[PDB]
Amino acid sequence: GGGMETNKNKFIEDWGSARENLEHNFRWTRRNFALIGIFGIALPIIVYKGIVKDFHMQDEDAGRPHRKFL
Amino acid sequence: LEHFCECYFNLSGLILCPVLGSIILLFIPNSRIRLIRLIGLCASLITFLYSLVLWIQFDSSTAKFQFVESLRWLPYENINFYLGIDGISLFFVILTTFLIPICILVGWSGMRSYGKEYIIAFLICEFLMIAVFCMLDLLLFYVFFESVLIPMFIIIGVWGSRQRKIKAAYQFFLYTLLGSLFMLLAILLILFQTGTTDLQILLTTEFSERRQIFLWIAFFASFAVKVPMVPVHIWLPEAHVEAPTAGSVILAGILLKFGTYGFLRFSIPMFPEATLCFTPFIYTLSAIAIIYTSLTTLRQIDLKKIIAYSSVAHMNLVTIGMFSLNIQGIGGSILLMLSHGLVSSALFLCVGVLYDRHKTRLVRYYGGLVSTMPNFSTIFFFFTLANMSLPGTSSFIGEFLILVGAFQRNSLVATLAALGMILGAAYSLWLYNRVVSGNLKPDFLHKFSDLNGREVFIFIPFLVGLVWMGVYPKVFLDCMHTSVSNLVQHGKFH
Amino acid sequence: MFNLFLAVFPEIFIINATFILLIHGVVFSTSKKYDYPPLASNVGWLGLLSVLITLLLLAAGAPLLTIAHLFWNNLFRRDNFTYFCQIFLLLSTAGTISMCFDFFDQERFDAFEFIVLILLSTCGMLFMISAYDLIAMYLAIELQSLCFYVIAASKRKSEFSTEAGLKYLILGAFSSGILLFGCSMIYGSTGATHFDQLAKILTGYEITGARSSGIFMGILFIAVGFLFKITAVPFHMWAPDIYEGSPTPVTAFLSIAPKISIFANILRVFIYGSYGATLQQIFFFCSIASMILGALAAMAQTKVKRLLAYSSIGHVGYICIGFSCGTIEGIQSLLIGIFIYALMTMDAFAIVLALRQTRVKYIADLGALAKTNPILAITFSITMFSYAGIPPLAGFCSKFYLFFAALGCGAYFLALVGVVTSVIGCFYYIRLVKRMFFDTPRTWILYEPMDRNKSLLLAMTSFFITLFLLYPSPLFSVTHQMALSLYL
Amino acid sequence: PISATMVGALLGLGTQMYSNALRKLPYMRHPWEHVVGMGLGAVFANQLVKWDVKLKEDLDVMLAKARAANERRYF
Amino acid sequence: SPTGLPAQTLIDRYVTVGAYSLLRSCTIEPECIIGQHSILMEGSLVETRSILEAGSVLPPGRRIPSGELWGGNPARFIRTLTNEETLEIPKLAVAINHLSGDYFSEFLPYSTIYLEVEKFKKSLG
Amino acid sequence: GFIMEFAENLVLRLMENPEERDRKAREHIYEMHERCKKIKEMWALPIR
Amino acid sequence: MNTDITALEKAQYPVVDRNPAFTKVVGNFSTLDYLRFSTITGISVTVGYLSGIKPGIKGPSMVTGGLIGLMGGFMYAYQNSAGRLMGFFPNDGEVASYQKR
Ligand SMILES: CCCCCCCCCCCCCCCCCC(=O)O[C@@H](COC(=O)CCCCCCCCCCCCCCC)COP(=O)(O)OCC[N+](C)(C)C
Ligand SMILES: CCCCCCCCCCCCCCCCCCCC(=O)O[C@H](COC(=O)CCCCCCCCCCCCCC)COP(=O)(O)OCCN
Ligand SMILES: CCCCCCCCCCCCCCCCCCCC(=O)O[C@H](COC(=O)CCCCCCCCCCCCCC)COP(=O)(O)OCCN
Ligand SMILES: CCCCCCCCCCCCCCCCCCCC(=O)O[C@H](COC(=O)CCCCCCCCCCCCCC)COP(=O)(O)OCCN
Repeated sequence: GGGMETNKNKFIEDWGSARENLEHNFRWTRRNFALIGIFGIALPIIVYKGIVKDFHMQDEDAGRPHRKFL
Repeated sequence: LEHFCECYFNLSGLILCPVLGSIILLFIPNSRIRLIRLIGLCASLITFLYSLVLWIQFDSSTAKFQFVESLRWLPYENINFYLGIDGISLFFVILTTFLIPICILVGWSGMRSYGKEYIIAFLICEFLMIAVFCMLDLLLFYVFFESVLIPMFIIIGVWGSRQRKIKAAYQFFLYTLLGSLFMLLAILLILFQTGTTDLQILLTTEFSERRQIFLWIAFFASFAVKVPMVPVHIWLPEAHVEAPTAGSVILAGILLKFGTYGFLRFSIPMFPEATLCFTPFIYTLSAIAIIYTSLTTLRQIDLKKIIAYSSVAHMNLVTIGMFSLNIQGIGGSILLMLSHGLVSSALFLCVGVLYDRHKTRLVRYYGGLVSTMPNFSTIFFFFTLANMSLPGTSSFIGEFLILVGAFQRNSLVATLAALGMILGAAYSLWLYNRVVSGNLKPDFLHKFSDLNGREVFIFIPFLVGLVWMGVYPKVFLDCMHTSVSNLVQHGKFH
Repeated sequence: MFNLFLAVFPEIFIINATFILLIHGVVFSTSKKYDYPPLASNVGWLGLLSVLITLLLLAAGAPLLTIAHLFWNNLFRRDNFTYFCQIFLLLSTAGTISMCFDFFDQERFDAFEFIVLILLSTCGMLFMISAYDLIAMYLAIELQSLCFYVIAASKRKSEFSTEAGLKYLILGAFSSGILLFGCSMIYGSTGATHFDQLAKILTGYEITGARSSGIFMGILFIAVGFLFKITAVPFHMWAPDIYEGSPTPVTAFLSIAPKISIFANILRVFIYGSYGATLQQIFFFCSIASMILGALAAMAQTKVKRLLAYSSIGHVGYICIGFSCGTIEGIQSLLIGIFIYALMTMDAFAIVLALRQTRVKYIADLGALAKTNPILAITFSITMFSYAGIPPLAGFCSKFYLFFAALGCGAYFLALVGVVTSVIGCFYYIRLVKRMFFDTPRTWILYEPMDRNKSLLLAMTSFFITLFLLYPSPLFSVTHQMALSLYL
Repeated sequence: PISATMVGALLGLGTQMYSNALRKLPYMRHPWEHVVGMGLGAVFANQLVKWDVKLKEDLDVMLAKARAANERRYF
Repeated sequence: SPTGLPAQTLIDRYVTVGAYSLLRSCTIEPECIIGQHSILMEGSLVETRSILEAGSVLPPGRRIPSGELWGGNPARFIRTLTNEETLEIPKLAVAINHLSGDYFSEFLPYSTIYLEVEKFKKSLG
Repeated sequence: GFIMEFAENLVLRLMENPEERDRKAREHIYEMHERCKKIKEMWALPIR
Repeated sequence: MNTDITALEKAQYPVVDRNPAFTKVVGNFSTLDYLRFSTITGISVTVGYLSGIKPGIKGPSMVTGGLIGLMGGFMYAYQNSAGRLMGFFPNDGEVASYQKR
């Protein structure tokens, strides 16, 4: 009726504010431990080992020793 | 040694322009709103034209620094500081000078309540950032970068929309200051060897492989916070969302570029052996950032949060490019930096157009806007395409050149980085279709206004620049090749 | 005979002027005819005049202060270092006095004896700077301390002021006894109290196995007294309570001048003397403790005065890092840090005194200050950012030398601690800026505008804080000069 | 060019205005005070420059003596 | 006041009291606009972010609830205000302050009337 | 006369002399590599 | 009482009189010494007057300020004159008067 401002819906705003405050809900559960162990440590390590091997495979393809890293 | 340059238009006057504007505005009553608006706008526009002139007198054949001029701090002359640019920093000066008037124009309607403090803060930011991009000295690079924290803090805290701006500003300041202190530590370790902080000399000193490892880590700790690289990226969504529209434009378009500029300007040429040793590490961090942050972007429900997360994926692609250490890689990294500075700024401007009218960032409230705001819808679609790296747009040039550079070094990293083509499309098109397509929802929004003349004019130069870099990037690449080539070769003699 | 006393012309003048003001004040404050006028402001103006004339006499007679040095040798020692120290002390006293007139007239603090006690304590600190014997040092320290005890309790009907005084007197007397014990042990072990004799006896041996436990513990006890005086942790807890409970002009005066005087003393005793690595380790450990505790406790504070007290504790930790590393650049950096901290503290307390006209107590009382007085909110913000050490403000000098001393001496734990504590400090300093600029409280406090004296002092200190690093050469040269003059 | 007199005069004028503003008074409330401030600022700046020169001169001799005393070690 | 609350007249911040208005022992909360030729009586209360139309009469101890537009003799509810309207109120106060600056700049700290008094005296001896 | 020929001449007049720009660059380094010794001697001066 | 006027830092100008008598120093007062003396006394009297108005004792306050200024100004003039005679300050006039009498 009056105004360009959106007419707020209480449930939509509750949903949004719940999204903005997720860190208050973290519990070190079993599922969270597994998800952080798999995606926060293991997968980055696997990707790093892949990238390094790629360079080493290039190194041995060129008749050169393995390049040291890190 | 006085290194005064022959050129009439030089760097010091371009530094002085917004300073003089700020001093003049200090003394004009807040009742004279029209005078304040015009003075700030004109100072910013004159600075932009000055930077354009600096582009014309630029010499694209030398690997040296240009317009080099000097700046003398003590009569003992032990410590004397230099300014100069090259083909890696020139376009960033131009981008800063171009974006600042846009920021003054975005807040034109609300200037009666914004006051002269808004314009003064943005002018001071402009002066500090141009200084930062123009410094041939580690220690002054440090001093001028930390200085921007104060006006940025004020900009976020005062003119942010809601009370979350408090936490956002605290986090921005503290993260950035922590990184800055790390790089101060690095600067002092360098000084203990060399007795100087002059960039030109450090480019001609030899660091031990060991001393290089430690110095590289200490530089990385600043720069990775600046880029941002995971996992120190979480300050960025909060800060870039809670800031006012022009504040978000400056944060995404300029301040984010400072970490990649620091990588290009000090870390890669000063410590080439460490740069080589850390390359797998950088590749891994950037690839993880691109995939994970793109997937997080997919599940965001706030307009500004979607645009802000997108910038993390783009900057980590930039890092992959620059650490590829070839012509395609570094050229693409610089081109993508500039293109992102245009595209993300335009996207923040689109979201700001929506927020100024409707005062919500939640995607669910919008929808069907094509039928009430077709001009905004068309412009928003164009910048959405640019954010997906659509060929013909400026971002595609940098994106593909970076993929070229990465593929020649490591095919796996290029393969992980090319996944961004799929994920960025997904979130960009989903955002656009949820905002613009569909039906209206009159129970949330029933009153609408398309863009006024000021908003259309604001968008025009962004469109022109995006298309211009997209179809004919030769104007930019021709001025950069000598500098990029000398950066790539530095440290080797075969 | 008369010309011998040219070495003490400044001190003679200030003492005589103080006596004149005491007599003037007591004669006319008791006058029925004049209806017992308050004389705090009249005596304050005359005493500011006296301080400025003392400064003129001292500054313009630089060579004459060294006249008859053999005759005066067993009483004091005047040189280049004492010259600049005493000038800085007089300048600080003049500024502190100038900040007191609104307090005198609006609170109606009519006691002119306040000014007399300040002047007598200034006399004591002048003699502290030139002290060259343990006896003279102790006497001057005691004169200074007794004057502070009295002025800390000047609001004699206030619970806070009386509490401050009681805590100060008890803890001050305890620390003074400890220091005197150390002095007695050193005399008994060496047969000497003059600094030259102590230097000759102690040099070349330090701890050569057969170390004088008497000399070692005398040094330790004297160091404990000194650390109490500079409010170094763990001898610090008197400072926040005294700073908060004393009248705010007293708090401003205590925050600056005694530090100048006691660091003069510490330099000339330890730096010029010789036990060595033990004592630099003392100041090392106390510096780290002071930085950590100051940062955390300041983060806990909700009141302005307590925040500034804990901030000063942290900064004396930063300063003592320079004394610890035992180099010419260390001494120079310590002096630069004292100068800059003093000018920043003067700025901060000028603002605090201006706001005390509306009874500022809590940090939250600053809400909406950027609306009710924009230029005051900006000025206070510059002070906070300078306290945080953000470049290119003057406060950045102390942070720069803190990390310069750690990286070189090999102290990576100190650098770690400096980084952490600097970030904590920045947080609690920018909290004030957030309160003045970002908050939208329901109830505002409107503050009365400050007087001319504080506005001028604030204007000059605010230009210095913003613009010092454009032209820092005179401070750099004068402090290198002073550091060298300690040994040559 | 940019002389110490001009910098000092500008700083003195700025000081008077800043002082007026802090007191919530008009910038030019007592203009003769602005003139006085310009004069005092010019005088201060010129004296600071001269003092800086003299300070460097004294530090030179003092460093010379320190160097001589240090060099006496290798005799 | 009839309400028993203290009877001082409190005009809070960012309040625009329209010309020809009569106020007696009323409270006006921050950010309100009082229309021209209005009357606010003893113990009456205007809550924050409210607007009274010109010619309104608020009887003793009456209240204007926050966020509302009222008017009439006696005043009655008209409609609820939009957020844009309530945002406009401090802007009106600031604009009126800006106008008052121009009048403030017309007066030096002292007048020169005392000179006229002096010569008027001299002409009389 | 012609716009572009004038523009050619004007742009060349704006630009640094490349020879002189590359020569002050050599003086800075030669002077700084051999000038980097003086200050480090003061930092080694004994405090005692 | 054994005395020794010898200073730590030697005089950089010719020594007209190593330890000049009090009356000799006073008689050595130049025009500039009297200008310093009078200026310090006048400023002190002015401060006494202005600061004395509010309590209502401007006269006695003038006297007190004047006493402080008289003592300070005399000490300053004596300092300058004695330093000139001793060679610690530039003393062209003293040297010229000494080379003639
Ligand atoms: C780049 C530095 C590093 C980063 C730190 C930045 C710190 C500041 C943060 C920046 C964010 C925005 C800051 C906004 C401040 C700008 C607004 C402002 O300060 O305006 C003041 C202006 O404040 C001043 O007075 C500043 C004076 C400083 C003088 C410095 C100049 C020295 C030379 C100038 C010579 C005189 C003028 C010459 C031309 C006439 C107006 O004060 P009010 O409280 O609104 O009213 C004052 C009262 N009255 C107008 C009636 C007089
Ligand atoms: C190769 C290793 C490289 C370095 C990695 C870090 C170090 C290794 C991992 C350390 C693991 C420590 C032991 C964890 C298992 C024990 C679990 C005991 C039970 C438990 O749940 O305890 C919780 C303790 O969590 C905790 O104390 C949390 C554990 C620490 C997690 C470390 C995460 C590292 C960063 C992740 C990746 C980030 C980057 C990704 C791109 C608290 O239980 P509670 O009862 O309080 O729970 C809330 C209930 N209301
Ligand atoms: C270095 C960075 C850049 C700095 C810039 C340098 C420029 C130079 C400064 C120029 C000054 C501009 C203004 C000059 C005109 C104003 C003249 C003052 C008028 C006057 O007599 O003031 C009286 C009060 O004294 C006062 O208000 C004077 C006392 C002010 C305090 C400052 C001096 C205190 C002693 C030294 C402090 C040193 C501290 C450092 C450690 C009476 O005022 P009224 O008549 O309005 O009545 C006030 C109600 N009672
Ligand atoms: C050459 C330009 C600069 C020259 C400045 C004057 C000469 C230098 C002498 C020292 C001046 C220092 C500043 C004097 C004013 C200090 C602050 C006084 C303000 C105050 O509170 O007391 C007022 C006394 O007025 C006063 O103290 C002022 C009394 C009369 C002085 C004004 C005349 C200045 C002449 C300027 C040029 C004239 C050209 C012809 C020769 C009473 O205030 P109030 O009740 O009287 O009214 C004020 C309406 N807000």
